[PDB]
Amino acid sequence: LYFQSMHEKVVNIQKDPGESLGMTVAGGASHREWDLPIYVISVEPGGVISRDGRIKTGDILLNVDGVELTEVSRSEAVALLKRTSSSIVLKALEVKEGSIV
Amino acid sequence: NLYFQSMHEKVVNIQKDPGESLGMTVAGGASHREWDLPIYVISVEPGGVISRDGRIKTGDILLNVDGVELTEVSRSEAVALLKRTSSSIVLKALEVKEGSIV
Ligand code: NA
Repeated sequence: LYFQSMHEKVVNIQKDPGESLGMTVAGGASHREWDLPIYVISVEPGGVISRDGRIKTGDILLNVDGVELTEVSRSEAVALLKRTSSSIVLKALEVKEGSIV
Repeated sequence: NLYFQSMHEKVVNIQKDPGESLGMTVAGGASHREWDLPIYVISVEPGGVISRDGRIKTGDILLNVDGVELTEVSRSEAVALLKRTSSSIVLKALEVKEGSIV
């Protein structure tokens, strides 16, 4: 039996403008062999993302402020995440379960 | 000021008992909307084969098992390759070493 469970979240975060999100992201479509997701690879303890609690290391970022991240470059995705703003809407994916091997 | 990232491949030859599992859990190998999730390591069982070996980590994307490129086979075939009864398994994985802080 193959199990897998997905939870796609809409995460509304209010912050100070010029406050960073406090997470580290990697992935995207920059390289020849891959169109990878944008992964959250670290979260800074006590930062915006950390205090919010909904997005954690291992989650995938799907959409930032209405823009689906498949439609823009990794550079542009980072640009969207870095936009000066006091609120940001992120859609993220949390994957659970899997096949034990 | 810099928003650099880096990812690196690694080849891991593991010797094990034919009766023992790898001691990890894999997910992905399926699409979500317009996203194709690669097969990756979602969990590692403390003290199992993969844990004791120490080279493959949670989050590693699995590229190739025993010569078979996983993008070229079904998800279930990927899982079957990993579960093969054998005393040695060769894995090629892709690890994100560095990302962009936002
Ligand atoms: Na690409």
